[PDB]
Amino acid sequence: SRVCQVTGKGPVTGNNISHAHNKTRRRFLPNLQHHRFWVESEKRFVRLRVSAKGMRIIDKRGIEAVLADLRARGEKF
Amino acid sequence: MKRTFQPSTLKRARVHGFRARMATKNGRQVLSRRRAKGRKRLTV
Amino acid sequence: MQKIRRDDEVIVIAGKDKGKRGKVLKVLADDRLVVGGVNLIKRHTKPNPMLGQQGGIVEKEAPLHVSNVAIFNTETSKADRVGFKVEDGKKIRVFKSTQKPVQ
Amino acid sequence: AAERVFKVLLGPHISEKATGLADGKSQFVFKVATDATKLEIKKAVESLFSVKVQRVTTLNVKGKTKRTARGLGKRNDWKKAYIALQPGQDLD
Amino acid sequence: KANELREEKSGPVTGNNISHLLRDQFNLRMQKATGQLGQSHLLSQVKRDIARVKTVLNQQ
RNA sequence: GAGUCGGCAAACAGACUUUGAUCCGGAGAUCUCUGAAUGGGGGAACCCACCUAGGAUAACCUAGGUAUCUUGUACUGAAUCCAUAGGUGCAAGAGGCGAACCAGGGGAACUGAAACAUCUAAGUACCCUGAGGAAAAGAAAUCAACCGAGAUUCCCUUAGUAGUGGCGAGCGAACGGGGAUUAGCCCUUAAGCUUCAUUGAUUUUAGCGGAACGCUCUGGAAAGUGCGGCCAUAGUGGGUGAUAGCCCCGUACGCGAAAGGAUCUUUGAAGUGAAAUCAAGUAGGACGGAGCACGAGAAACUUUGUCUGAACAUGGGGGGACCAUCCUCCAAGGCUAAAUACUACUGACUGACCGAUAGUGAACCAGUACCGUGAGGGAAAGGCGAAAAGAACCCCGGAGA
RNA sequence: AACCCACUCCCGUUGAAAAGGUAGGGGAUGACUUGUGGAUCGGAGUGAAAGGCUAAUCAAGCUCGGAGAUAGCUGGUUCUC
RNA sequence: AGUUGAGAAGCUUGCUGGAGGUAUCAGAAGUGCGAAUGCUGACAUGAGUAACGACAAUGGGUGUGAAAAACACCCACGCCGAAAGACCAAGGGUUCCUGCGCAACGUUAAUCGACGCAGGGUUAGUCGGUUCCUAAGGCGAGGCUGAAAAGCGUAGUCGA
Repeated sequence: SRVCQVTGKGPVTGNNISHAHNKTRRRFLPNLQHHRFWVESEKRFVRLRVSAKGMRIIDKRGIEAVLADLRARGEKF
Repeated sequence: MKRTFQPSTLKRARVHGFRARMATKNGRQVLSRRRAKGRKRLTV
Repeated sequence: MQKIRRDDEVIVIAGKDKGKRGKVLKVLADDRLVVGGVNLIKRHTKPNPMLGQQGGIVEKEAPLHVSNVAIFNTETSKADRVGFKVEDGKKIRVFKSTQKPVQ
Repeated sequence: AAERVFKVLLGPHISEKATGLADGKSQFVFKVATDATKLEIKKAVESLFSVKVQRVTTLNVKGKTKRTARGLGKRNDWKKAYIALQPGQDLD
Repeated sequence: KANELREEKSGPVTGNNISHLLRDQFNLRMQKATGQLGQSHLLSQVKRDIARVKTVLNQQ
């Protein structure tokens, strides 16, 4: 489903207030894309569907640290 | 003057049967309602 | 644990046939007793087929309630309540007015 | 099994049709256990009545349905074997 | 009774006892099927005798 | 401790029991097929298998296994060299059902506003996912005003108040009190909770004993009438042929357990709590939302879908825009009993509750009969007599009614 | 002709029938008729199109819930002086 | 039935009934019914009226019986005969057959019955199914996707 595999960001819900203040149920989707991340210590790519906030977290913490606790949680890659 | 119930035991058992009800979520809760009401048949 | 067994002399306390003595034949499960010689019933019986035979009006005895009979004493010749006072390891049923065992 | 010889045969079905068939042919109609194959009620007749069986035919019987107060009640569906024997050799 | 069945009757002795008194149940049902069974309590009690030998065959 | 072979269902057979049946409780044994149904299928209660071990004479039979997933581990190993995917075997665990209670995900419309859009109804109903006997929350980056209080939950108030609102319909606090409850431990490794083994103790699953009334009248029958008693840690219980403390079962009151279970308590043991090391893509901010009683409004505080993005105890956030000065706390790691909610289910007791059109839909063989293709809808039907003593026999009649 | 249909009259309308019967009528080797199994479903299907059909129900099926919707409307409201 | 009160109503009694009732004064209400095209049962009126289900069609004899227009048998008459005949699938589920029956059911009567009670009857290597195979379509390990529920699908394995 549309959850980031790094952050767990799924879709959330809210409203669509008009100028006459009609509220309508919409939904807020994460900016999740597919990205291949190079791991040196495995000599391959892993391809995980992450948000852009997850991309920034990979940039800050390293792919090895995030890929360590993806599998403690028990994700695919 | 053909009427609206034309009986077939196979179409009976495949639309309304036990395994058809227990294949889906809503039919499993048909059986749990119809078992909670205490009915003798529960698969008709 | 019951007050009245079969091989047991009783009198009838407050029935039709009260004051009459008898021995207990049958102790029914709905706490009613068949007692010999009292509550005599005239049952009209059809005679039987299959070469069976029972005659017509047979005269048997009806069950009466266990509250309607009391244990007869044969020492004071009175109705006496029974109890379970005397024992060493074996419960005997004992008379209550005189504390002497029912036997 | 060492058992199941004593469990399959449930008694001779007595009827006018069974009687005339036991007299005329050599065929004896037994009521048998409702899950009994043709060969385990052939070995049982050969074991218990000490005969040579040449054929067994079978037929399930539906139990009849009786109406009363509190609805329809059904009798038990039962099973029925015809035991063809050699033309002498009548079983007892 | 059952402690009579435990008294030195082994695996094979009670095992032989079952197939002995299953002949009894067979012959009682054979007599029930015809008219030639007068006393009907034997039919009920061979069941519970087989039940007792199969009870004492688990426990050893 | 004397009868019994359950009920409608009374009789009848063949029988069982003082050498102790039936019955009642505890522990076992068996436990067919279906159904999460799990060897593979399938139209539920059916069909067809494989492997191992043992037994069986051209036919089988017994006892074990044989689902998927997740986690852990062993062996094996593709493109591709190394090793990864993958695959085979083991171990452990899961799945389903249940009236409610709880925490979350998604979420109406009728209605009201005397129309109706904001708003309300209402985060309700419904659907979904988890957990437990409760859950959740919880040990101050909390409130107060220069005085102070100290976790959370629940109740009564402050108060229909301040606010909030097409400032309409409406929605609605807090400070401060009064209480129910009582505890805080740790990330230099703890309380606590589990599971075992023990230490005594208590309860529960069955039972045992359990006082004291006679005469008389009417009557079918006395418990009622008239008279005289007795018992009482037992007197407004049930039914016994009419209304009984003393006739029976009981009651107050004492006793009681081979064996199980449950709660509490010792005193060890293995675990867990437990995430590592005081918290960074975090606080803050810009847009778009949601919540806070608060319709973004002077709008604080919380949360975040997108985009960004700090300081480091001479830091940092809160005190309802914002700014100084004071006051008060230490967020980005956790775990925590009680007070609290609920009752499909048991047991006892109770009712100015109903008494057969009432009370459950259902006193009776009722979620039945019946109606629908289904989901689903859904009845009607109690009373002889104290006891069957349920009418032997005769007559008319069709061996009737 | 069977089969499928349903143009006309009459009957029937409390029917033999909740859509028929009897006389006649149209197609009848095809864009035919039909069995058996399967697929599509409620602002949603399917429609050689008529708002037709979707279990005798259709300008939004049935059932159960929100729900005792709402009704400035209609009807009713029980003994005595 | 009598009687007493302005009334709602009260009191006394004959018969029935055969086990409960409640002066008084207070407390409490599921507290009073003729209407709501009110609910549910019983029963009227219409009325012993209309009908009795295709206008193939019946007439005697004999029997059985309590009783025969209707049952059975005989004689004769009609009617169908691309069915009103024989049969298979589906659907039904004992209706089949034989004894005994006739209350109710049968649009009348019934001795008859698709009705009641009780018995019996359904025999397969070859006919149908299972088993083997697949079509449409279903389900679908893993897998892709989706707030959840789930959707779609590969290997597969069901499905005439």
